[PDB]
Amino acid sequence: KYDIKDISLAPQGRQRIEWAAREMPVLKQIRERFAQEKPFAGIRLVACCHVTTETANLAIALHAGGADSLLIASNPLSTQDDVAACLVADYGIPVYAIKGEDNETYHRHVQIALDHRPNIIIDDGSDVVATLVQERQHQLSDIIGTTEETTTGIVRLRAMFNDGVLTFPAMNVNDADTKHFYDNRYGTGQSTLDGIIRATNILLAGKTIVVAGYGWCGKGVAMRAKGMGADVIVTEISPVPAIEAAMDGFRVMPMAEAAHQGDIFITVTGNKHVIRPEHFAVMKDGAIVCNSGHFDIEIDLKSLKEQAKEVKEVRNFTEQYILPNGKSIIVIGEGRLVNLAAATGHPSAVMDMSFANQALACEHLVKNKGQLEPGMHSIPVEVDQEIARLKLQAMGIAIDSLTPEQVEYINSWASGT
Amino acid sequence: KYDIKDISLAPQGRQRIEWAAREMPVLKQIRERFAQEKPFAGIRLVACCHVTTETANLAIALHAGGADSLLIASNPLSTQDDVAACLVADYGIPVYAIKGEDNETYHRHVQIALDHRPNIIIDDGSDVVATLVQERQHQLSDIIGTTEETTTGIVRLRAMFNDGVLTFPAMNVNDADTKHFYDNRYGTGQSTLDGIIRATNILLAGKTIVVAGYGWCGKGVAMRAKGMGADVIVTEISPVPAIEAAMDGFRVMPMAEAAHQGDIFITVTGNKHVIRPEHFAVMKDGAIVCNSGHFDIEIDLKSLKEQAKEVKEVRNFTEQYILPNGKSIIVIGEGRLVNLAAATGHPSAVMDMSFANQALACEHLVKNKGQLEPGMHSIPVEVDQEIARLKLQAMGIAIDSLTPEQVEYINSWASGT
Amino acid sequence: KYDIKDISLAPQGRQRIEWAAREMPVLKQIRERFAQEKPFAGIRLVACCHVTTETANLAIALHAGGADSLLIASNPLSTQDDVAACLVADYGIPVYAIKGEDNETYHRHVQIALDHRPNIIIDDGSDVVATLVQERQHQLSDIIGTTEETTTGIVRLRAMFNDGVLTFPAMNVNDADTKHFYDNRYGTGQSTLDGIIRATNILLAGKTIVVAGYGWCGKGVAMRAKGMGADVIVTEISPVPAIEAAMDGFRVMPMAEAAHQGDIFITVTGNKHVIRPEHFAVMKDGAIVCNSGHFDIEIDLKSLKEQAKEVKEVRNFTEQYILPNGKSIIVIGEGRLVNLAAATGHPSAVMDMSFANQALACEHLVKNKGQLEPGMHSIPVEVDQEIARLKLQAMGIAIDSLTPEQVEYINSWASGT
Amino acid sequence: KYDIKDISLAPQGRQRIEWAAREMPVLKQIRERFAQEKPFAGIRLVACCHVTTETANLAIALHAGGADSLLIASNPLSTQDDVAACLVADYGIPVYAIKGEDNETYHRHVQIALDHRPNIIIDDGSDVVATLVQERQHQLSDIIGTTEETTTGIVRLRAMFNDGVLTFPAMNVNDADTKHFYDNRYGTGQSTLDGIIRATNILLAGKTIVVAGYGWCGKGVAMRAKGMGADVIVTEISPVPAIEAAMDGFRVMPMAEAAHQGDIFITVTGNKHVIRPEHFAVMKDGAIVCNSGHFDIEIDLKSLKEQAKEVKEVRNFTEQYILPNGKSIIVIGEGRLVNLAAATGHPSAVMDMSFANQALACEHLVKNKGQLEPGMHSIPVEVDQEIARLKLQAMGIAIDSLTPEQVEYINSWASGT
Ligand SMILES: NC(=O)c1ccc[n+]([C@@H]2O[C@H](COP(=O)([O-])OP(=O)(O)OC[C@H]3O[C@@H](n4cnc5c(N)ncnc54)[C@H](O)[C@@H]3O)[C@@H](O)[C@H]2O)c1
Ligand SMILES: NC(=O)c1ccc[n+]([C@@H]2O[C@H](COP(=O)([O-])OP(=O)(O)OC[C@H]3O[C@@H](n4cnc5c(N)ncnc54)[C@H](O)[C@@H]3O)[C@@H](O)[C@H]2O)c1
Ligand SMILES: NC(=O)c1ccc[n+]([C@@H]2O[C@H](COP(=O)([O-])OP(=O)(O)OC[C@H]3O[C@@H](n4cnc5c(N)ncnc54)[C@H](O)[C@@H]3O)[C@@H](O)[C@H]2O)c1
Ligand SMILES: NC(=O)c1ccc[n+]([C@@H]2O[C@H](COP(=O)([O-])OP(=O)(O)OC[C@H]3O[C@@H](n4cnc5c(N)ncnc54)[C@H](O)[C@@H]3O)[C@@H](O)[C@H]2O)c1
Ligand SMILES: Nc1ncnc2c1ncn2[C@@H]1O[C@H](CO)[C@@H](O)[C@H]1O
Ligand SMILES: Nc1ncnc2c1ncn2[C@@H]1O[C@H](CO)[C@@H](O)[C@H]1O
Ligand SMILES: Nc1ncnc2c1ncn2[C@@H]1O[C@H](CO)[C@@H](O)[C@H]1O
Ligand SMILES: Nc1ncnc2c1ncn2[C@@H]1O[C@H](CO)[C@@H](O)[C@H]1O
Ligand SMILES: [Cl-]
Ligand SMILES: [Cl-]
Ligand SMILES: [Cl-]
Ligand SMILES: [Cl-]
Ligand SMILES: [Rb+]
Ligand SMILES: [Rb+]
Ligand SMILES: [Rb+]
Ligand SMILES: [Rb+]
Ligand SMILES: [Rb+]
Ligand SMILES: [Rb+]
Repeated sequence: KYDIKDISLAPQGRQRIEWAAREMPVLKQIRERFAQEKPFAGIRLVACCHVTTETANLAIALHAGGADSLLIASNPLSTQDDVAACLVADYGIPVYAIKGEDNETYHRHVQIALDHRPNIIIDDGSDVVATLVQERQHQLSDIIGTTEETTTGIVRLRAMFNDGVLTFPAMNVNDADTKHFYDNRYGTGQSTLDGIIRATNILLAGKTIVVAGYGWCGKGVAMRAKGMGADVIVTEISPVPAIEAAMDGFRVMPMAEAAHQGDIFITVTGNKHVIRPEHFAVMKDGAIVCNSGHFDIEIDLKSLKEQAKEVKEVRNFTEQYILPNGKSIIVIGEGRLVNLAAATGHPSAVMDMSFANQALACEHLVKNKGQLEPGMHSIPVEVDQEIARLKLQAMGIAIDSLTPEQVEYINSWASGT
Repeated sequence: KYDIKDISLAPQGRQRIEWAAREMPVLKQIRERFAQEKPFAGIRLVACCHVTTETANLAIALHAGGADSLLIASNPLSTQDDVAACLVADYGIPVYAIKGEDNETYHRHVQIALDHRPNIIIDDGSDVVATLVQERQHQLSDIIGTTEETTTGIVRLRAMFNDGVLTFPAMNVNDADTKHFYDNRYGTGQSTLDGIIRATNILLAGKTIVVAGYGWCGKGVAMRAKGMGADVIVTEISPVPAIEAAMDGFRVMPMAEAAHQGDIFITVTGNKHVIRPEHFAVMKDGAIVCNSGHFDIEIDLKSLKEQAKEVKEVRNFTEQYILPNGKSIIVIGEGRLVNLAAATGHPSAVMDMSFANQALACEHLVKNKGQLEPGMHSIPVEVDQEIARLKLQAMGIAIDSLTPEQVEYINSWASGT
Repeated sequence: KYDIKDISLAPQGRQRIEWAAREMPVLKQIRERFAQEKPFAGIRLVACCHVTTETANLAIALHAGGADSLLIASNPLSTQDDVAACLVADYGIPVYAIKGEDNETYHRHVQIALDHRPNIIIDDGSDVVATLVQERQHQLSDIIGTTEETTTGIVRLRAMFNDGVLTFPAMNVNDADTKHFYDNRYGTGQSTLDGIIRATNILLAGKTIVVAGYGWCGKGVAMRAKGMGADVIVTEISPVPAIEAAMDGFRVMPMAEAAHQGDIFITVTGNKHVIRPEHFAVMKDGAIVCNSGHFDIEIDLKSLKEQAKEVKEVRNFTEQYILPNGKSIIVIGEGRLVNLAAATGHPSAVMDMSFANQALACEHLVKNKGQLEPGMHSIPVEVDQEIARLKLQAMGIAIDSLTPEQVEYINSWASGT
Repeated sequence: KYDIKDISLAPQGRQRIEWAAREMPVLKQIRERFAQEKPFAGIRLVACCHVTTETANLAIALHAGGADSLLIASNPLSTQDDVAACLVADYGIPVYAIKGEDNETYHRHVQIALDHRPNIIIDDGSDVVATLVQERQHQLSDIIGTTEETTTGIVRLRAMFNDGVLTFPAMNVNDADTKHFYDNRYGTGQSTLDGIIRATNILLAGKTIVVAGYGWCGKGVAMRAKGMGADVIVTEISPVPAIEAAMDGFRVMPMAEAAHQGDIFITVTGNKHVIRPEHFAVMKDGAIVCNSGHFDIEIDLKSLKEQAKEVKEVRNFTEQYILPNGKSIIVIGEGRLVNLAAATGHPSAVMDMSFANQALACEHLVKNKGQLEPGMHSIPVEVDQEIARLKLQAMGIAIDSLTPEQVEYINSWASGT
């Protein structure tokens, strides 16, 4: 069966899935090869992803490859109910995902997914893989391998490995070049600001925007905030990215110093409680806080709730916390991934590459069944490079190639002066 | 002895060396530790570097550490004669380097350097190390290790390794994070445009500027060309950087298509004959070509000379090649590293980090004498990270550090939802 | 009476009106004074504006001042039905505005508005003023004066004046410094991209975006498109803005050349048939065209409809036209101003200044009745400057002030050598 | 006679003058017409300009037109001695200009220039016109008219007019669209940074740069500082440019707040004592201060000299002031316009338009002698626009032209619904 909001939304989901496919040409080619080669024939698969038009196109590709797939939501607020309905009604793919579902429903959906007895698990944040290892030790004989879509998930997998419980292959999709160089940076840079603006309609120009973290996501958010006319502050914990942010023209300072100055705060660290009650207490009246890291725990909303004398919903996706002194803190999307909670996530152009990696990583797991060491594996270089070749070609961009003499010069070392 | 232009220039060199030191605080701390610990006592050292105020401060640091050093020019056009004179007259460091010296003088200087019988060779482009391996097999028992400053040199060292002749440790200074993330990118981005403008006084705004290569240097040049108002075209041979350039807002195309459009061409590829006679023949009348890769071979100037009916020097560092149809091609700095030939190279702020790596790499070689495998070694992570910590501190920038609970969250994998 | 979609939407409208007011502090101050001084007591007023949360705050300020106002939509597609419901239900202000109303309904609303016998007309695009002068010459004795919000309307007023029929005072709100320096530039720059992204979810980075016109709006749209990673082409008819665009780093060319290259076309010229059938014929398959000028006539959609062999809606606000050769053209918002048709228009921060100018322009007409010549009048400098001073204060920015010594220097001509 | 440093520099001057002419095609066209029509036959002319390769091309165009010209320096530090030598030796044009001349020599040169009894005075900063009106009332019958190149001079002319002593026509060259939209913005933006970098070699990326003034010059300097990776602070006295700076992404604050934060200070206000002792007192150790306004009086250097306990030159164009508390302030170019004092001023591409305006303004004064009122006159629109059309053509850029149908639409007011 399935567990969705409204199956009558399927026609609208189909229209939007097909619209998104227009900028997923790499995944389309993979789908067309999968439909002939059937790499997943006889394989059961669980996907824990954001239920978007882009994930739909991925599920359609795995289905064309023969996968017996079950899809559940990676986050209660990111689900697109029309997409869920189209996958069920048009493709017969079980989806357990309702926008705005409560925590008990999420956890029940994880339990249903694990009862599918998957041979492959595609995860986004590593919730299902962690539950599998914790609660389903008897099922590990089913697992051919897993994949992980996002940075937070890769961190949890390293913790599982160092703890000694990562006893199967896990594909590091997030760290492929054609994943986090584009998705994490250019995707999050546009879609994060998109979610902020759809929720608040705020003018970004002239605002001070504090970006916590200057990794791939932070670089993208800061770059686009700057492009929209914001004054950008960056916080960090490591010196190499801090120097980069300064040489990119941004102010770098500790969060305790930024807290007095920011009009908008955006967390993209992967870590817990980056924005804290001692920061809330000194923020400007009306400061906006939101999160684009995988988990809402980057903002200590539990503490905010007890500092505040009152909380009100003042717009879709927008809560106003009023403190005893009468100042307000605005929270978007209850601290959930603001690009997916208040908008539609990354454009399909970058998910084409992220989800091409997902599809080919699953294929890599199956074709190497019984042959991979336990632990984390990076995406093979030749796969990563081929995705980039196909994407560049699909964008209509042509580049150069070395001549035979240029190749010879590379291998000569006596040639200098 | 020494071989320099004019030792009466020493006072001016000293003034300029001390000016440059103001933004080399990391190297100063290393120098002050070196002067007490004397890591290089009894060690002979050859440096093949650009003879600039920044290299001078490096040589002063090695001298304080006890090194018996001899300095020669990495390039005939990059030498600063006042610096050469100050090093000889004020520090007693033999310098063999005359701005504008001919090719025979360069090669004689290399021979003199190798007769110093160095135990350590600091190289920039790998000319001296290649000559050592080619011509001085009997001297290899002297070598404790070598270092290489630039990307072109790292490529030659890989070729030496694959050929089986890299029989000693070579430190990869260029690829340290605190080297090519800053020097290669932000340094070249500013200093390349600096050299173009000092040579030509051209307005960059409104010009089409073709950047060949989108590695660390190409990213920097394109970013600053854009910042100065230029329309930027990027050429490449690999899809991952080509997609980056497009998502950074630049036009990507093959050089044969760019050749018709560019007002200024800048090569930063590391490869041979990237700009070719078939490109010259279709360039706009008055197009400017220059090179910021280590070797002038990136532009096929030999072919340009035979296509042209006439060449004239029309300004300092500036040659006009007139073709039979009357169109002109402008070449800056005879195709040598335009930032160092027509200006003063990178700012000392980034060379602080590059040359801190050089100093600590030499120390690493000495303290591990007889203990390192032959071949290339990367800069130890703890060294690289400490340089970044000290530089950030010296720039007056403070950042955050994780709390104990944040560290615990990193190592928990069961914590999701 | 009134003519709206659904009065039950009033609670949501009220909430959204209050949210927008958070960044309209200058208009709030004006409303509070109007509440005390009642400058519009006994005055009947018609407003033809986009029926948005920002217009609602203006209407509430006019209401506080005693104006007997009637509001109609400036564009069938920009109306926010929840705003219309709140103005009727909560303030008792007659609104004639239904999102998506047909042309006959819009025209009927204009007739009903003129039947209100306004003393003041606030117009956005000059439709109501033109209908008054063409059809209601017998009502001109009612008119104290009118105001005009946008550049297209000013051009119409100019033609009326040159035609001898602008026989009453008309305030040029659009050309106030605190209107078109911010609204037209920074507001359109952000909200045009907002509309495009809400409609299509497209990644802007790496796309070629053609901006027709490099006036206040074109400068903002090109600036923000570039900030979002686009490759930007600008078209023009006048050399001064064309040179500016080039020195701002954009590619300038005739539309016939741009037509082959653009992925997205945005018209902001104020002129008719800037994109024509001969341009559609050479566009890439799937090129997107939209308009941010006041009237959709900037794109020759009538010819596109005749050219095309079929048209279908492929997403909300998004139509696909298929040409007889099978290539497709995507049109957003039926060519109506894409920021208001597919999103929510400008942020309230800039509309604060635009509509402060509207409020004080209406006050100016009433306070100076019988002392203003017929024809166009600019916003008094003292008013324009006070709006800027108050907005800068409300943004929390402090600046310097001239000293007596500096004033003396300005008035001194003999000094300086 | 003449008064120059060294006539033997003429060959180098000639070469550099010819090089600069490559991007002065509009002035070349004007010179060629002047050579034919001789508009200045019998006219005596004085030019007080920066003695640069660009001014030389203007002087050559006036010479071609028959003008009996005499040229003196506009600033003791901007003079290019090789240019002065070429104008004397090759063209026989009297030049009174020595780079680094003292104040008494500058004043003597102004007296010699007025002794030429000019009919036309071209001024840059209005010193010669002010000296004429103060000291040479008996010569006013000589004057056909004057021109003024820069914003400071316009302000002086305004004060003269308000004082009743501007009794002849004076052409406002600075405020022509093709002058201050490009020269003041794009030229100053690039050449100010050029001067700073030539003097100091400092890395701009990661520095905090304070720009005083957000007019045409301030907009350009802030834009290019940001493009080079700086963190940019803007100071102002008027709210309209202050809001613009904020929405352009810069931090706006009073100079007293900026004084603690800046690494580099750049004054472009046109006003006196913008940086004062109370600012020097709180600057970072080693802060750099420079001026790109016409007169050095924007920085209170006289007070700094009194405050300081010592001063020394630490590099070409670079002085270190040491305060009694041991902190140091670095001054570039003795506070004289840093683009011309430490580099070569604007690129010839923008001076092409500025000096085309100068040439045609002088022609306008002669052709309209006896028909111009005393007081200031703007450049005729037709002249301003033709300069733009010719420059855009010479840049190789093509744009569109209105059709008959579009013209009809502009003049139609009844249409649009
Ligand atoms: N919302 C989206 O669509 C989306 C897309 C990709 C990734 N993500 C998430 O975004 C987060 C960041 O991912 P990434 O790829 O940028 O990771 P990354 O590893 O490249 O960068 C994270 C950066 O944050 C810094 N940081 C860590 N703790 C910090 C703290 N307390 N304060 C300040 N800086 C701190 C780190 O030093 C590092 O530079 C992850 O949770 C990832 O799963 C979200
Ligand atoms: N002048 C300076 O001060 C300075 C500073 C640092 C490095 N360098 C030199 O600059 C060069 C580039 O170094 P880097 O660190 O950027 O290297 P890199 O390895 O990071 O990047 C080089 C890039 O050029 C591309 N490329 C190679 N051949 C090409 C071709 N024929 N056409 C187009 N693109 C091509 C490669 O794909 C790669 O992306 C080297 O020669 C290096 O030694 C100079
Ligand atoms: N959607 C919005 O919210 C919004 C906001 C403000 C203004 N507007 C509208 O935007 C339009 C432009 O306003 P503006 O203030 O930028 O006007 P403007 O007068 O400042 O600029 C218009 C520019 O377009 C150029 N142009 C004219 N015809 C052209 C053509 N055929 N091709 C190319 N360039 C051409 C002109 O040379 C000029 O530079 C008007 O219709 C105005 O009412 C819309
Ligand atoms: N060096 C060059 O090559 C060059 C080129 C053009 C102009 N200039 C000079 O630059 C100066 C500025 O010219 P412009 O065209 O930009 O003038 P402008 O009138 O366009 O702008 C001056 C700006 O400075 C602001 N301002 C005035 N006093 C101030 C103060 N005390 N603090 C902060 N801001 C203040 C004004 O509000 C205004 O916005 C003039 O002296 C002009 O002659 C120099
Ligand atoms: N449109 C989208 N559809 C599906 N997943 C998305 C979308 N946007 C972002 N994501 C993914 O969500 C992850 C964060 O949980 C990111 O790693 C990213 O790949
Ligand atoms: N100012 C400078 N002094 C010394 N070396 C430099 C300077 N600028 C650039 N370089 C170095 O020259 C190398 C290229 O040969 C680069 O790797 C870079 O580190
Ligand atoms: N949010 C908005 N509310 C009302 N009017 C708007 C809004 N956004 C843009 N406009 C106005 O619409 C006009 C174009 O019809 C512009 O002049 C602008 O002032
Ligand atoms: N290269 C140059 N040659 C001559 N005048 C210049 C140059 N650069 C700037 N100026 C002028 O100097 C004036 C300031 O004194 C500016 O108005 C500008 O037009
Ligand atoms: Cl494939
Ligand atoms: Cl150390
Ligand atoms: Cl008021
Ligand atoms: Cl002419
Ligand atoms: Rb080689
Ligand atoms: Rb965790
Ligand atoms: Rb049709
Ligand atoms: Rb003065
Ligand atoms: Rb003193
Ligand atoms: Rb019209």
